Amino acid sequence: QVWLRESGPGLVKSSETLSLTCAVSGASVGGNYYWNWIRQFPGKGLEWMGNVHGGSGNTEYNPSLKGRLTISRDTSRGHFLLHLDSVTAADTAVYYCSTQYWRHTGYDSSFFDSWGQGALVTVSS
Amino acid sequence: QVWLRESGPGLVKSSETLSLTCAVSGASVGGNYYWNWIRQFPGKGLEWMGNVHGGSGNTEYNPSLKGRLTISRDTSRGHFLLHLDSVTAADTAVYYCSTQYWRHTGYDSSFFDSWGQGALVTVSS
Amino acid sequence: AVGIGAVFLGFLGAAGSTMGAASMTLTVQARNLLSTVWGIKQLQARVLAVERYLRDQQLLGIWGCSGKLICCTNVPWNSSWSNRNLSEIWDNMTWLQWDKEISNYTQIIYGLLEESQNQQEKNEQDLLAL
Amino acid sequence: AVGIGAVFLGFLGAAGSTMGAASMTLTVQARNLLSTVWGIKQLQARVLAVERYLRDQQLLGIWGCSGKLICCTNVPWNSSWSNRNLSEIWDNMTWLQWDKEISNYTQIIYGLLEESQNQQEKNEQDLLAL
Amino acid sequence: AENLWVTVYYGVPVWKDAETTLFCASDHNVWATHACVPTDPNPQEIHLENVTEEFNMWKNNMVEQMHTDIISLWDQSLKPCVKLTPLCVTLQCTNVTNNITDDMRGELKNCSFNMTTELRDKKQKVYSLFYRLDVVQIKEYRLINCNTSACTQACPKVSFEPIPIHYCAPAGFAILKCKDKKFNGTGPCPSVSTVQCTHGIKPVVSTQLLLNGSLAEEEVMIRSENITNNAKNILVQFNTPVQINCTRPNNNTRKSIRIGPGQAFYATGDIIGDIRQAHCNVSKATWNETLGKVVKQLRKHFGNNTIIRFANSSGGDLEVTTHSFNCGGEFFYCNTSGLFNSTWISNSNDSITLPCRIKQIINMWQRIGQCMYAPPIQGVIRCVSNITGLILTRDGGSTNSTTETFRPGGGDMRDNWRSELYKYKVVKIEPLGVAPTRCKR
Amino acid sequence: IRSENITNNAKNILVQFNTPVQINCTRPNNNTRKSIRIGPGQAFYATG
Ligand SMILES: *[C@@H]1O[C@H](CO)[C@@H](O[C@@H]2O[C@H](CO)[C@@H](O[C@@H]3O[C@H](CO)[C@@H](O)[C@H](O[C@H]4O[C@H](CO)[C@@H](O)[C@H](O)[C@@H]4O[C@H]4O[C@H](CO)[C@@H](O)[C@H](O)[C@@H]4O)[C@@H]3O)[C@H](O)[C@H]2NC(C)=O)[C@H](O)[C@H]1NC(C)=O
Ligand SMILES: *[C@@H]1O[C@H](CO)[C@@H](O[C@@H]2O[C@H](CO)[C@@H](O)[C@H](O)[C@H]2NC(C)=O)[C@H](O)[C@H]1NC(C)=O
Ligand SMILES: *[C@@H]1O[C@H](CO)[C@@H](O[C@@H]2O[C@H](CO)[C@@H](O)[C@H](O)[C@H]2NC(C)=O)[C@H](O)[C@H]1NC(C)=O
Ligand SMILES: *[C@@H]1O[C@H](CO)[C@@H](O[C@@H]2O[C@H](CO)[C@@H](O)[C@H](O)[C@H]2NC(C)=O)[C@H](O)[C@H]1NC(C)=O
Ligand SMILES: *[C@@H]1O[C@H](CO)[C@@H](O[C@@H]2O[C@H](CO)[C@@H](O)[C@H](O)[C@H]2NC(C)=O)[C@H](O)[C@H]1NC(C)=O
Ligand SMILES: *[C@@H]1O[C@H](CO)[C@@H](O[C@@H]2O[C@H](CO)[C@@H](O)[C@H](O)[C@H]2NC(C)=O)[C@H](O)[C@H]1NC(C)=O
Ligand SMILES: *[C@@H]1O[C@H](CO)[C@@H](O[C@@H]2O[C@H](CO)[C@@H](O)[C@H](O)[C@H]2NC(C)=O)[C@H](O)[C@H]1NC(C)=O
Ligand SMILES: *[C@@H]1O[C@H](CO)[C@@H](O[C@@H]2O[C@H](CO)[C@@H](O)[C@H](O)[C@H]2NC(C)=O)[C@H](O)[C@H]1NC(C)=O
Ligand SMILES: *[C@@H]1O[C@H](CO)[C@@H](O[C@@H]2O[C@H](CO)[C@@H](O)[C@H](O)[C@H]2NC(C)=O)[C@H](O)[C@H]1NC(C)=O
Ligand SMILES: *[C@@H]1O[C@H](CO)[C@@H](O[C@@H]2O[C@H](CO)[C@@H](O)[C@H](O)[C@H]2NC(C)=O)[C@H](O)[C@H]1NC(C)=O
Ligand SMILES: *[C@@H]1O[C@H](CO)[C@@H](O[C@@H]2O[C@H](CO)[C@@H](O)[C@H](O)[C@H]2NC(C)=O)[C@H](O)[C@H]1NC(C)=O
Ligand SMILES: *[C@@H]1O[C@H](CO)[C@@H](O)[C@H](O)[C@H]1NC(C)=O
Ligand SMILES: *[C@@H]1O[C@H](CO)[C@@H](O)[C@H](O)[C@H]1NC(C)=O
Ligand SMILES: *[C@@H]1O[C@H](CO)[C@@H](O)[C@H](O)[C@H]1NC(C)=O
Ligand SMILES: *[C@@H]1O[C@H](CO)[C@@H](O)[C@H](O)[C@H]1NC(C)=O
Ligand SMILES: *[C@@H]1O[C@H](CO)[C@@H](O)[C@H](O)[C@H]1NC(C)=O
Ligand SMILES: *[C@@H]1O[C@H](CO)[C@@H](O)[C@H](O)[C@H]1NC(C)=O
Ligand SMILES: *[C@@H]1O[C@H](CO)[C@@H](O)[C@H](O)[C@H]1NC(C)=O
Repeated sequence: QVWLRESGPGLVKSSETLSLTCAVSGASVGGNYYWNWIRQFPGKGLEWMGNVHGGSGNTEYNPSLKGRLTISRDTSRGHFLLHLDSVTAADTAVYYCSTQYWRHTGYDSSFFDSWGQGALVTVSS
Repeated sequence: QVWLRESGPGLVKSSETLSLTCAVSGASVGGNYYWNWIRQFPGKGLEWMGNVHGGSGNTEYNPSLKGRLTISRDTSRGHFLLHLDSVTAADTAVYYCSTQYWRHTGYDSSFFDSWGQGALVTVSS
Repeated sequence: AVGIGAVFLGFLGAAGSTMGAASMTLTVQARNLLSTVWGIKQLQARVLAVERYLRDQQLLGIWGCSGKLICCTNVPWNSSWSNRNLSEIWDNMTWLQWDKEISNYTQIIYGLLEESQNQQEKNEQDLLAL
Repeated sequence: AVGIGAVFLGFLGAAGSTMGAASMTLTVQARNLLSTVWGIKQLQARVLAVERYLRDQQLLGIWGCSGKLICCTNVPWNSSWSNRNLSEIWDNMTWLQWDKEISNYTQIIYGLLEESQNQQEKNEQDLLAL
Repeated sequence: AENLWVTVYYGVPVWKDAETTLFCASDHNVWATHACVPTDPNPQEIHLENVTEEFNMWKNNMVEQMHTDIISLWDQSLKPCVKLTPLCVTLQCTNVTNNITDDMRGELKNCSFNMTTELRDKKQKVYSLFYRLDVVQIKEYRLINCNTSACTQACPKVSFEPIPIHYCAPAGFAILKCKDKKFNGTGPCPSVSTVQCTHGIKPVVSTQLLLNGSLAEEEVMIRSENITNNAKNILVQFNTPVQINCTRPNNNTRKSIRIGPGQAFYATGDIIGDIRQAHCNVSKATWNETLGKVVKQLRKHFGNNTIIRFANSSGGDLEVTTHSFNCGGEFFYCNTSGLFNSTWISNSNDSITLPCRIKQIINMWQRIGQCMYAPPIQGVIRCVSNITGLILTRDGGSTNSTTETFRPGGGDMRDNWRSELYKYKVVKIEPLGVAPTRCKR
Repeated sequence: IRSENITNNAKNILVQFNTPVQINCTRPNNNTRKSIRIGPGQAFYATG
């Protein structure tokens, strides 16, 4: 089982850069995994923000968050970081880091899903 | 086949140091080859100047040019350089870099000789 | 007689050349070292060829020269083994002659190399301990 | 009973000494590992001796300690495997006792070593890509 | 705090018990040393200090390997030899009654028969001398083995003399030898060495007595898998040998009969002079002293006040009931009844003579369907040998009595090998090892 | 149904059933065996 834990500051001033970390336990960040960053606004639905591939390093971002969202990996420390520039009051939300993958153990195959507890980030001056 | 190309400045002032380069293509400078520097004065016969062994690095110079002629190799860049100090008006000539070697491939042995097009160097203030 | 190049690409073409000239074609010799009345002979030949190569590789690896064709080590050259200069060895002699001359003092060099490699490994471990 | 030196140059002379003392004579043991009713037995013996040595060499090379007799790695020592201190292991025990004590937890360390070596190779390639 | 990491060491001196196949080392023989590797002039032995090993003679695997190799060599040596298929013909036998004593009366038969020749349409009339143990009545007799299987004749050039053999293990394996004296073949041995391989072991084949063996360096040694159980044979090793002199004094004569193209059968022509039985001599005082030592050592395991009886064999085949051996090519079977006949209670130049018989049709190992016809030897034969142990068995042993009776045993030849390979074992090295250390890659 | 070249008549056709068909074979004669010794340790088993 892959365990994901979110961390970062609880408050970020407006127009600053929000930095978040997600630490992975039980699996290697450099493996053939996709790590996805999603957020949920208060009293609203979820909104996928982006994701990164552990092996090649290619990153795919939502068009709405393009130009301000960055996702990076760290295999030596075994965690992946997220940066969001020019955060405004509308960016207050609960952020989650998740991953989905097929495990093909010889004869058998199984779909595995993992999410983190999530971290609440409030943007205000 | 071994290809040799000469290069260097077309004019050198009197009493300066003439520097010439010969680049080798199709063979390794570090192999068991002898690289020879020769010159031809205008309207006169040839005159061998010097040579160097690619492997050991021993250099043999003409007694007349001794004390002012240097020949060096460069395996990483695959070319050999020539330096002549205190060049005078009598040193104007066409310089050539050549190499002769026996190639014993299995049953058959052959003699190969390669010359460069040559570079004209004029010495004058 | 001087100022002539020689290049060889045969199996043992450089056997008659000098040590310096012959030291440029080690790989061509390296390739070939591995590869009812007749089948048993073939099997014995295969087994012997494997055994000799494995012994040579083990001996090379014990000295720390594993995976190298020209590996120089830290053991100094004792003057009692030979007294010639490098000019008269690498440009005036052949590998066969050198082997015929130096076959007497091989095991001592082998043991010294083994001991030096072991000491170097222990020193490296001690340095990495910090 | 204290302040006495012991040195062994036999095949298995250091079998009865402590781990620290016995770790200084690895090469002497390393040398020996390779070398009609009776000929077949000899052939089978030779084949088995070659196979075991090749298996050991492959296992050593997979972990990244190829061509080395002492090689420490990046894998931390899990406290569940053992709880003694270095003073009571390298100066109060023999290799046979240690092997008898640790034989239950051998494969996990091997798998961790292989995975760590693969990750290190991938990281080295990524670093050299730049 | 600890900050320890795994470290790999190659070449660690660690070994484990294992089973493997050993090969020859040795300096016309049935035990072919031609395909056996030469032995080094100076064997190397490395004593291991402060090393105590576990040993068990009764579960050694080298004994089975030695038995299998001995049987294989014996079978191989007999392949290129004459097959005595024509010999299964009706015989006409009479009694040999000239210059015969009162004990050899009727022990020999003068048998005439018809035989083939080199030409396949001609026959010859021949005669021979046979032992009574070889012929069975059908005035007409036939060989005993004819209704079981036809079987070969031993080639007259291969010698049955034992030759020492050393059994050496492959690379990656080691032979551990227990140098501790007074070791009874089971348990922890504290004094140990590693040997290149074993010493010379003569494959001497005999029953009820161990001949030309190895002597204990301290005293008489008694060994048994479970001494409490009476179904396990007891092995006795003497610390000093007892000389025994065996002889066949008949002056035999050998003749050759051509039974085909390049095929000859060796028959006994006639006996020149007197006819007397073969016999063995053993000293009396030496035997009494040896039995005194044996009973003294036996009293340790069976109480210090018991009565120790030595008696005759129980019964069965002639091979197991009698001390059977071969001396100079002739197969002797002898009656060791005057030796194990005495009783011991807790508290000069004469000798014992065993009279005994010779046989020619041999079923060497405990098998059925394969013989070995020993050609006759010419002239008187005599040999001298050592006795260096016994194979005993405790009859009964119930608590109803306060006395112990021991009888000679044998039959199984593995026990002959077990008396020599009791201080050896084979192990395999495991150089790889993992330890905790401080250095980090 | 399998065949290397079904168009050619020289190639056999292999048929594999999806279910088996039971077949019961029997020899009902009560035979007797007798051994005749034809040599040393050699017997021939005839029908008595
Ligand atoms: C325990 O050990 C002792 C000693 O260690 C053993 O006693 C020795 O036994 C050997 C073998 O019997 C004996 O050596 C023989 O001595 C005879 C008398 O000198 C020799 O005649 C005989 O040679 C013949 O046999 C050889 C094959 O073994 C032939 O190669 C040789 O040519 C001889 O054969 C010729 O002669 C015969 C008869 O005329 C003829 O048929 C042949 O065709 C050929 O022409 C052996 O050398 C020793 O002398 C004994 N030692 C002592 C001190 O007596 C004892 O046997 C061992 N115990 C057991 C149970 O094995
Ligand atoms: C075994 O029997 C044979 C044949 O009966 C004996 O050979 C004969 O010996 C007598 C001498 O008494 C000769 O006159 C005959 O000519 C012999 N017969 C042949 C066919 O040669 C032989 O002596 C007997 N041997 C013994 C030990 O009794
Ligand atoms: C060897 O063979 C001969 C014949 O080839 C045997 O002599 C015959 O014996 C039978 C007895 O069954 C008689 O009926 C014949 O009349 C005999 N023939 C002759 C020509 O005498 C002889 O007995 C055989 N020898 C032995 C020892 O059995
Ligand atoms: C019977 O035993 C005696 C004594 O144990 C043996 O004689 C010894 O033989 C060895 C041969 O290596 C000599 O080194 C000893 O010196 C001998 N001892 C004496 C007291 O002389 C004799 O060899 C044995 N017999 C056989 C056939 O092995
Ligand atoms: C040695 O032999 C004795 C005698 O057989 C063994 O003791 C017997 O063990 C069996 C096993 O259940 C019992 O049924 C018998 O009643 C026992 N008999 C006596 C007299 O004790 C003994 O176990 C054997 N030793 C070993 C180590 O196996
Ligand atoms: C075994 O012992 C007996 C005596 O019990 C020996 O018999 C004597 O042998 C000699 C031979 O030199 C004769 O001179 C005597 O006449 C024999 N005496 C008797 C009473 O028979 C016999 O020789 C011994 N055999 C061996 C092989 O030692
Ligand atoms: C067995 O034979 C040996 C040798 O034939 C006997 O030893 C000889 O004994 C006589 C009589 O005491 C001595 O004169 C000789 O010097 C001895 N020879 C040797 C080489 O020791 C031995 O006594 C015989 N044993 C028996 C029981 O008969
Ligand atoms: C051990 O000794 C006993 C008695 O001394 C032997 O028993 C004799 O056996 C023979 C058969 O060969 C009989 O004819 C005798 O009548 C028996 N004697 C008695 C008193 O009954 C026994 O045979 C001997 N053992 C061996 C193996 O020979
Ligand atoms: C082994 O030797 C003993 C001792 O002589 C034999 O016992 C004798 O056997 C005969 C029968 O052949 C009896 O007449 C004697 O009375 C027995 N002697 C004693 C003292 O009882 C024994 O028979 C021999 N073994 C064999 C198989 O014959
Ligand atoms: C299957 O078999 C048919 C019949 O033989 C093959 O067709 C023949 O091919 C040969 C080859 O030249 C011709 O000569 C015949 O005239 C053909 N006969 C017919 C009826 O077409 C066909 O080629 C075979 N299939 C394969 C794949 O080889
Ligand atoms: C095969 O089928 C036949 C019937 O067609 C069987 O014949 C019968 O066998 C039984 C045996 O129990 C007899 O009682 C009947 O009288 C037989 N009838 C006839 C008409 O022969 C035959 O037994 C079968 N055999 C097998 C091996 O199944
Ligand atoms: C001998 O070994 C034992 C344990 O195997 C050890 O306790 C003892 O100290 C050793 N002897 C010496 C002199 O080191
Ligand atoms: C031969 O002698 C034995 C023993 O004396 C006897 O049993 C047998 O009947 C004799 N056979 C003859 C005289 O044919
Ligand atoms: C051969 O004959 C003997 C004696 O007649 C007998 O004991 C034996 O059993 C026979 N062999 C077989 C195989 O029956
Ligand atoms: C003798 O054998 C017994 C078998 O139970 C064993 O317990 C004992 O240790 C042995 N003797 C020695 C000195 O090892
Ligand atoms: C046996 O007989 C032969 C032939 O007569 C003779 O040469 C030999 O000496 C005899 N054997 C003995 C021990 O006398
Ligand atoms: C057995 O010993 C007794 C002693 O009581 C003796 O009388 C008898 O003759 C002996 N038997 C043999 C066969 O030696
Ligand atoms: C065959 O005959 C034997 C001998 O009478 C008998 O025991 C057996 O039962 C018969 N077989 C059947 C099938 O009845």
